[PDB]
Amino acid sequence: VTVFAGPSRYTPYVPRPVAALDSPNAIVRMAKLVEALEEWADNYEKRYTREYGGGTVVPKVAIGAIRGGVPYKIYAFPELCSIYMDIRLNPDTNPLVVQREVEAVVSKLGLKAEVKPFLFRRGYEAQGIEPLQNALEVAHREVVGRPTERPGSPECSMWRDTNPYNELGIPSLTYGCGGGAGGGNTYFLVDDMLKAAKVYAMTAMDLCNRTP
Amino acid sequence: VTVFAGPSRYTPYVPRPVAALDSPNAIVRMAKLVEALEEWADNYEKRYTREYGGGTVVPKVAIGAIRGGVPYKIYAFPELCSIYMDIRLNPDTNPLVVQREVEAVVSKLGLKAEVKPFLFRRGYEAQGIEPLQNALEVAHREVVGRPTERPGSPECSMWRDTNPYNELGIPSLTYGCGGGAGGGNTYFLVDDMLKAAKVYAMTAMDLCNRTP
Amino acid sequence: NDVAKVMKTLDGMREGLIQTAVELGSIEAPTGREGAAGDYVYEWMARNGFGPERVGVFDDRFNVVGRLRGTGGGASLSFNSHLDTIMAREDTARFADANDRIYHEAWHEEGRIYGYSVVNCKGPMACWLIAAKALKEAGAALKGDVVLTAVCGEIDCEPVDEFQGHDYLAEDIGARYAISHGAISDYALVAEATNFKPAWVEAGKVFLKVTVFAGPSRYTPYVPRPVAALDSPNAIVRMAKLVEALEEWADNYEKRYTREYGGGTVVPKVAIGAIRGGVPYKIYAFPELCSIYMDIRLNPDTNPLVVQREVEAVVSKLGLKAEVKPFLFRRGYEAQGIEPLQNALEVAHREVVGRPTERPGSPECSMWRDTNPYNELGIPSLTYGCGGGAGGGNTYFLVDDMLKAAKVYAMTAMDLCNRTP
Ligand SMILES: N[C@@]1(O)CC=C([N+](=O)[O-])C=C1C(=O)O
Ligand SMILES: N[C@@]1(O)CC=C([N+](=O)[O-])C=C1C(=O)O
Ligand SMILES: [Zn+2]
Repeated sequence: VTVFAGPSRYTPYVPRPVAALDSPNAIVRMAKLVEALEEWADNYEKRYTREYGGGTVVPKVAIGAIRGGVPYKIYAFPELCSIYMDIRLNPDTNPLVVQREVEAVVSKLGLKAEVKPFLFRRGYEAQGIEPLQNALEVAHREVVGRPTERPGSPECSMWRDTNPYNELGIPSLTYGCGGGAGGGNTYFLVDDMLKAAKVYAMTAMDLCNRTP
Repeated sequence: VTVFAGPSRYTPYVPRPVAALDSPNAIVRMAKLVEALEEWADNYEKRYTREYGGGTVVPKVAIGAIRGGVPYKIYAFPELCSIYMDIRLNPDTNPLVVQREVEAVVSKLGLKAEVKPFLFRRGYEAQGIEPLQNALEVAHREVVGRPTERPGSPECSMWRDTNPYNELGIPSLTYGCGGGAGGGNTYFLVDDMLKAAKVYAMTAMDLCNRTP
Repeated sequence: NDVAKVMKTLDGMREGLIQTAVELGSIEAPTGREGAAGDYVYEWMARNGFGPERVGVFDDRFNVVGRLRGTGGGASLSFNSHLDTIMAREDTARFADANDRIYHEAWHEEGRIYGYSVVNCKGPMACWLIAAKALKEAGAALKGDVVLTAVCGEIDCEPVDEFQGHDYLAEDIGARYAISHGAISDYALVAEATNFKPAWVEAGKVFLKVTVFAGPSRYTPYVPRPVAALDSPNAIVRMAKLVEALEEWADNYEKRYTREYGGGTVVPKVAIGAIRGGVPYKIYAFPELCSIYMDIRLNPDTNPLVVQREVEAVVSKLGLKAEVKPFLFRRGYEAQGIEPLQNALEVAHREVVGRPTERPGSPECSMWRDTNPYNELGIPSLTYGCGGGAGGGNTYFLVDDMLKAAKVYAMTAMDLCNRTP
């Protein structure tokens, strides 16, 4: 998201006072836009929260980076300033809908900005997961000693390489020991690692002996 | 000026809603600080305006760059964000006074930040300029045909290489034909230029025949 | 109170003081190759948690600036010493006794630390590094910051003629560069070996290249003889007479421009530091020009041009034709508003050393110190430290003196940094 402003001036010529949204300094305008997008992000995850058999997706938003101007030439403020947004998508949301929503936030502030996608990947709920799900559930109940619970929302609201497998028709789920790094956890119990290894081994001995 | 926040989280784990000043995203906090600093900048140029024989200095402030996170890894928001401020000084203001004012702005918002100076140069009013000022004025009155006009504040409130001459005890003033590219001018009348070249030559024919 | 705790801490740091000074002092760091010395100081500041930054024009010749952050609302104080040392292992053009151990090594023996590189200036540097360490580790309460500034290129080397750039630069890339790029504070103490005598005036300088012209050159079998020296077609012979005239001028120059300030008495001196005429590998025809290079100190109130004109008048009186070309000019300053630092220092000193500070001799007020860049930039600055002067020149520090200096530095900071700016 790149906000435009200007014209740039050598600092000794900068016009003041000027209201934030009118500032010739794109950085100053972008500061107000950041606040609007934080508000949009607060509600976005609520609006696109969606329950699936495979987990409950809570798609979140964050502003991951910002840059405007360059630190080794700061005597004239910049006419443009960019932020870079990470917007998670539930599997049923078209990226263009989201782009439009962000463009709408921009126009409501009355700002001129380019809203440009530079990454889009789809999320998937596995189809036909039952044989693996079952092989896993049996091994898990046996090794860990209790039925599985549904995963926390963050853990099925992220990127994992189940997406590429499911995309390519290979039903895939994610499972392992320990809290999520993104959470984030710092260590594994060797005991848990052993359980996981046993669950994996048992799952294979079951599933790999069923007929394709 | 580097604002601290955190802890960083993978986007699917970001806590919301959180009040801007309390956001774990340093970029969001910085957006708030930019507002306050703009307000401070508006008053700073008022409070430190100062009249000198050689011009009236209106020292201005601008935010010339911002950066937080990096564009190519945006999946976890940054725990720090930095802006780079250009703060002009009248010749009689100690940079530490200014640093401490900026630090006060930060503190009043309840924010944790490092305010780090990375450049300091003094400005000067020429001392003992009279012989040059007069030799110039005489040549100018002849060539341009009227008394010199006092210069606009921006032209007295910027950086010029008169500063190092004056610093080193060589009385120095700035003078030439044209509108200030600061500013925003983009052309020179050849006639004006020829007038300037005449003023310069006359200024020298006078001054360089003064005995030291 | 806090003072007593810090004094105790410093008492227990003698071994760190010795080791730091000897390790630093052992690093070859002639002006031009101070990089390794800077690296050591950077890593020392980093280990001790002073958050150092390399602040430099070149990546292998830089200043190191660290910080002990105060709690807020107090005056900040810089401590400063330089990383470069005098003797390059190659300097046999200057000194007959090149590469004697004292010029290139540093070692502890019998409560002494020997080495010219210790006297100038790793010893005083170690003193305030230790002082800063003690302040931090004792948890001394300081409202203001202590700025820790180790600078490259303090020594009076300068580019000239074909000797340009990276290898020959010094003061332009040193202290003034460090301060201009962030190492600012309310006050600054420059740690140099002054035998516990404080100075807050120093000289400026103008370097002149004086080139006498003569000619026409002749192949030796054709040289005209006899000819009066001043009329000699050989510029070297004419220069010989000029050198004597300039020595006479120099003799009186220092008297005429002697000047007593509050911060000390400046006696500005003159020396002829180099000469060259012709080239040694082609001597069959004498040269039509010959150049000397003059070091002329300036009291703070002398314009370089006045001096240039005076030297031009010496030339003219001899009836010679010469070019008198300045290739260096720096101003000297008397500190202004030095009192809070002067007083905190005086109090610390009287306590630690036991008697009032004695007034510095003229030479230590009539040279280049990095107090000039500080004062130039509005940071009132004086010079103070243990040991007989390097230009004296002393060859070792008493470890006891070094410790006193460290204590004086620590107390000075605990006083000044708790005053309101
Ligand atoms: N003093 C400067 O050269 C520096 C910077 C700009 N500028 O922002 O384009 C203009 C100047 C000017 O007035 O010439
Ligand atoms: N999907 C990841 O591997 C990538 C990114 C992070 N992270 O930013 O902490 C966590 C993941 C995880 O633990 O599943
Ligand atoms: Zn020294």
